[PDB]
Amino acid sequence: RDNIQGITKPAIRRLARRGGVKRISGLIYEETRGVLKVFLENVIRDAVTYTEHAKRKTVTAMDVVYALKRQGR
Amino acid sequence: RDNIQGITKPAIRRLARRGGVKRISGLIYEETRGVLKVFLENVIRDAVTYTEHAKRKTVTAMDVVYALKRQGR
Amino acid sequence: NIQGITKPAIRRLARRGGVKRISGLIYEETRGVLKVFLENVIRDAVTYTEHAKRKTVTAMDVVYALKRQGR
Amino acid sequence: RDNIQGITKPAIRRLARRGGVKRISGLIYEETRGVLKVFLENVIRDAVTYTEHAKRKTVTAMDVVYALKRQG
Amino acid sequence: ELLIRKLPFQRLVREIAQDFKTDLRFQSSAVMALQEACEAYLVGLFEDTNLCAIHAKRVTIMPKDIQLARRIRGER
Amino acid sequence: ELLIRKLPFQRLVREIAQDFKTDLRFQSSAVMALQEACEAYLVGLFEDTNLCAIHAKRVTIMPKDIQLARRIRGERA
Amino acid sequence: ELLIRKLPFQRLVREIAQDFKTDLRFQSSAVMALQEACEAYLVGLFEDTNLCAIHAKRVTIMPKDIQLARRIRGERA
Amino acid sequence: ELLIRKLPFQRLVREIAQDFKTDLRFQSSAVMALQEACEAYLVGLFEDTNLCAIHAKRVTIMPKDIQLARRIRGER
DNA sequence: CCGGTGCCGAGGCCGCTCAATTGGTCGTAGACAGCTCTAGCACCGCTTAAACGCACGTACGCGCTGTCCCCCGCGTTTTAACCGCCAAGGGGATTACTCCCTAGTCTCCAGGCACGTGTCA
DNA sequence: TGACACGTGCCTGGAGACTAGGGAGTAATCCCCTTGGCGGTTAAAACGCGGGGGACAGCGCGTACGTGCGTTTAAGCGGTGCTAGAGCTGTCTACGACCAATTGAGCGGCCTCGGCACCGG
Repeated sequence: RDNIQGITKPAIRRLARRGGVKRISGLIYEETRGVLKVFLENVIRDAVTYTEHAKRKTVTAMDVVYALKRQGR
Repeated sequence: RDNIQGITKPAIRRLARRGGVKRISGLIYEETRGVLKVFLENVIRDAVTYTEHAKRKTVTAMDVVYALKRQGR
Repeated sequence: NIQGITKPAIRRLARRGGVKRISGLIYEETRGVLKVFLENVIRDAVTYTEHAKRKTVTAMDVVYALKRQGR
Repeated sequence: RDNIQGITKPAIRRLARRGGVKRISGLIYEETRGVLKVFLENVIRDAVTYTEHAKRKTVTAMDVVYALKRQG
Repeated sequence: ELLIRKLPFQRLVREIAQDFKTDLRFQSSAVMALQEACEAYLVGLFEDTNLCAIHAKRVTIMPKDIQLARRIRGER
Repeated sequence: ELLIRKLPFQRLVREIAQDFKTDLRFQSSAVMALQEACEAYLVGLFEDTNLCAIHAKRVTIMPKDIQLARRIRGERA
Repeated sequence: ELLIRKLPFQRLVREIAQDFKTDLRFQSSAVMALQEACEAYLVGLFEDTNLCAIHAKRVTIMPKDIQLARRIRGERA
Repeated sequence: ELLIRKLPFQRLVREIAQDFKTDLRFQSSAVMALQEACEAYLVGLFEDTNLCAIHAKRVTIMPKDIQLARRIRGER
């Protein structure tokens, strides 16, 4: 399967449970996957920029922290 | 005066001439100054972020180039 | 072809865009603009299809083409 | 001496019209006033904080702009 | 333009400022900027509560709609 | 909804595709996504050209308004 | 702990990065931070969309609820 | 070819950077790149607002033309 | 080494909105003038680009070390996908209702201004 | 010491509140079919030991490399007073170019079937 499918239905269900959601429409899972992909893309795009600025080939935790800070997170 | 006034009226006029503008309303200059501040702020915000990521105290040209690229210019 | 995007459809698109009054010549002009847009996106889309050696344009190919034509 | 009541019902209606609202419940206006007061307090609080840091006795436009930035 | 009357806003901001510090005057330009800012904030919040009302199978905005909009935005 | 009719847009897309490459078929979902994207682009361009027309003290948008909107946006115009 | 499984999210992040820069290699701490942040963001989004669902007197959340929550919170929707 | 004066723009950059992080020192090349890019961006914005002014059968650019050019380009 | 999914083309129906032609009208480009504002000439200040020393914070490159990323096996492992039954509810329709939209009138006031007065770096 | 903000007074149109009218969007309910939630199951991807390999992050240090400063000056550049003219803007006009509406109908969309293209378990 495509890697977006690795965010499984029960994982999205668990996330919704933590968010206080009691009942979940079947279309939620696909919608959530799309939203998640967009979020991830944005964060990682910034993260990789930070990685490139340091002339490193390994994305570090600090790259991620700066990406998250500079986004609404 | 405040530093925003250092982008003088003849400087803004010269920029407009280079931009092909033949006649300029008197209210343009203050408006242009406001616009510049927003642009600069955004770029500088990213620039300073880059500076902080490198654990440096000197903003480098590279910080600015990355900030400018990621702000679309 | 390009004439299948009819005048009332273009009018509806303009209404959705908040346009209250529409010149008669816009429609022909808009059609030209539309064709250019489509060509560009499809060109990229086809490039992705050909580059991946799949020969089948996928939904993801189109999404990537659109992104790279709006980034 | 409530000054919040000077923001009259037709003014709030006009604000809602500009916001694209077609129909407005009667209790919104009182609710809106409360909301407005909170916003103002917060902004003014920051503005005054900046003013106090600058030790000035006249709140300037820049003080307000900085307050708004640090609030929005 | 501005949709809120200027003098009631002056008296309101004066009463609000009276609480924190006494008689720290405002330039008229600062008052105008603050009024424009409150105008923008109120029109944005009313747009958001209109979106809420359109989402709740309604056309009339209600206090619960604006409360939900403020809670979703993160204000309170 | 989709304001552009499905079958004429399908025909036009297949025409331009056959211009680019032959025997390169499209899925229904891919065509639907492309049509949604093109409709969004058209309504955005019409919003921009309506802004252009309003700026020119007018209420009726014209082809030159779309030309100006596309020149300012950055497209090949 | 982390609700999302570790390896699927790791593979997804590696795929997105191989799209962006291809040669990139992730630290374990970076992937864990990405996962924690994405989980917190999704939990907040689901809480806000649950508020939107209860607003319409529906216990079930809907994709329109998520669209509204993203439109109000400032994200592109 | 830098139309903006170097020292006033440097002072402005330093002031704007004081807010983000205090006691930050700029390289000369960094300030040169900032100035070049800001001048190019202002030149592009002025080209667009001149196009807007010509659109309205005028030759004098006005702030409304600048707001229109910024709104069309996606900045407002 | 053949197979299920999907695309293309065709027969054929309803169906519904597409083009044209008419009428109505309107609103916009051209002409015209009052106004205003501004590009430029000319003076006098000013403050900035560069050049000396001059000291100096530190950016960067190079090297060393560890150190955790990638690799696979791999055993267990446990829970995801799928299927089927149970039942909670989304919502479309229905009926009541009540309170918010116009709006003319009586009444309060925004500010324009005109003036006098106090205030602060 | 000189420019900016605060308290009084009139008044006139400009706007705010009241109640008369009402009706239409909003509130409570029912059930029909939909569609999530949950019980069983098994295996297929998850997830930690464990050898193991090492590309590369992190840190330490030298060095010169570029920042900031004291001081000048001068001279190109900026703030400004005044002017002649060129365009902004408000206005009249008229007529080509816009919007609505109905009518034959021509293509969309659903319904269904024959035909193969094709990467794949």
